[PDB]
Amino acid sequence: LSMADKAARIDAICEKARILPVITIAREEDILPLADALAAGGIRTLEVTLRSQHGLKAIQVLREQRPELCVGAGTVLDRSMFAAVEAAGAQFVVTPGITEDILEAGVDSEIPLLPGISTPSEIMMGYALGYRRFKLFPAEISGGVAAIKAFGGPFGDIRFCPTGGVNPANVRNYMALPNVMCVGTTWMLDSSWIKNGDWARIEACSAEAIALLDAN
Amino acid sequence: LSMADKAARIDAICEKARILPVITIAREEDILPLADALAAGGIRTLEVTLRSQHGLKAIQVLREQRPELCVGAGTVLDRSMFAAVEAAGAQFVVTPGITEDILEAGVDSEIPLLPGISTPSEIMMGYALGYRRFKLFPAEISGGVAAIKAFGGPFGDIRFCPTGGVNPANVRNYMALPNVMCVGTTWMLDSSWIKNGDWARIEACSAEAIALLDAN
Amino acid sequence: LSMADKAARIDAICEKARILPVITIAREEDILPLADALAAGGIRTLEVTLRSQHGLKAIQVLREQRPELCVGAGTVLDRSMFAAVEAAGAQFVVTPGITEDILEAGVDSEIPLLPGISTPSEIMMGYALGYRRFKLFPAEISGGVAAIKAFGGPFGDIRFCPTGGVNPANVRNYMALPNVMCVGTTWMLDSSWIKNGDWARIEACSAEAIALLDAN
Repeated sequence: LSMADKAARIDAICEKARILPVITIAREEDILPLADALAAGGIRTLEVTLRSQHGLKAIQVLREQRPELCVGAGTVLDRSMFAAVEAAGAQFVVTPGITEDILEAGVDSEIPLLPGISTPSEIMMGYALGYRRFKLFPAEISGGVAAIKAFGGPFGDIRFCPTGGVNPANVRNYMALPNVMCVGTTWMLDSSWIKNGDWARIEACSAEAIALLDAN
Repeated sequence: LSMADKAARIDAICEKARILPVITIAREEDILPLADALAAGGIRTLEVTLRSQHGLKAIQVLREQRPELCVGAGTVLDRSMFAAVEAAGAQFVVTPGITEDILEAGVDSEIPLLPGISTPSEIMMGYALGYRRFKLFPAEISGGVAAIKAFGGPFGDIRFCPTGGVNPANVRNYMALPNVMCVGTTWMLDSSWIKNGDWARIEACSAEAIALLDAN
Repeated sequence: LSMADKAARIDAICEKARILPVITIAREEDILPLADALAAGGIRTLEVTLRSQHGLKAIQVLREQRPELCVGAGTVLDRSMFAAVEAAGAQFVVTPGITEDILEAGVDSEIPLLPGISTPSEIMMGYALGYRRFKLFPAEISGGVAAIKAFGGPFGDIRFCPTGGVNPANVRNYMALPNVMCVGTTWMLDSSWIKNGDWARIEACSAEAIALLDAN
């Protein structure tokens, strides 16, 4: 309900997740198997994007049949879509960027919103409305680790979730920063793997991603 | 008249153009000769910037004497300038970036507007008002080809026109992407060439730019 | 009072400064000694950030005891903070990014504001309200020298103050550009130096920074 509460809630969700998979469901029959593969590998928090028609149905199925998993919605481009996912049962909302509307929509919503930003001005726009937890997108192109450090100076009280360009080669560098909650990506969700139903490959890849984070 | 119509119109203009030259007229007597040089080289769509006083006069002269060429205006920084170029006869408008005003100005205008963006948040700001065709500026600094690909994920239904840093060495890489309508630049409009009236050099350079695009 | 006046005033302040040190006071007893060290090295214009509690007190002490120095405030994230620093005695205000509020706050304020921007859209947002002097942040990540040159094309009548990534290795490259007023940084304000009170090291470093700018 309170802005400071959503900041804490979204913070709890991201720390327990560690790695936020950006899922795009192309086929209905892929919801559960995909979800079980990730879950077995240690990834219990999912981000289902509205990048496909099956977006909403997926959130619903997962919220009724896999209640143990924490499922959020992504690629919400307007207040209309924001309202939809909220009814579908999403536990949190994620966006690629911000607008005045969306930011106010997250202030009135019951579930927390992790807005996506790229620049200091965009951070301030959400800072003013009480946002303290942001998603950096695209991570690499925006300046990656160097950017996160730069923003830490003027905005020392905000945490980030870099997404876009994050992979096994740079995943620890990001997680090393004290102001990074978790990272997001799709490197364990290879397209070919999903089609051919190679769920053992996905399960193995998720396990590797989680095992990669354990030291600093 | 309709937003979806302008999206299509601006899309038609950019596909037939392939290469959008960003022109800045420093001398009146350069309008036609410059225009004929480009036109002979295969470049029939021009973007006259308001970066100089001769901006408006150029659009007018070209619209009355070279009706066969498709001429648009660029570097429109406010609703006032937007209104001016529209009266001057510009067939479309281009901007380096976006503001709330400008975006609404393009919704009320009769001629289509290709707004310039750099980040996902900026894309969304125009997406909300019905824009589906954007100009990436500055292309190279914003992430070039990698950026275009990144934006394709969340915004898979929008096309781009990269400008800034585009040259013969990277022009095909951009044109290879399915979500790139055309590219813009000034590499065939060398300053020295214009002054000394070396129109043969410009004509040859335009021909080379068009010939460079033919395979993928 | 007039927008065009603040543009000139802020321009005067930045040219006489050459190098704008971004200060963060961690201890009260560091105000004067730090200020005298910089001043002796040739740096008479300071930017005290509100990144710490001692921000406001510092501006006050410096405005009453070191009236010969030109002191401004930084890291002003809202209209509330903007009003505070103005009462504290700041001679100018600086921000890491922009918002609609802040930009209007600088239009009503008596002291000039140097807003921080990263992209063309952000520049336009402030351009519309009459701003012609901007701070590029983060300089390096935003495109550094190449970015400054790119923005010079469409916005040929604005000057910049790059901050973030500026150091002895690239400081002259920036100062060479005709549309750069000055640069900002913290490379002469090493943390360890401040704690251990190594003011001779700071004084020597400031002198070196000023001596580095003399040729182009």
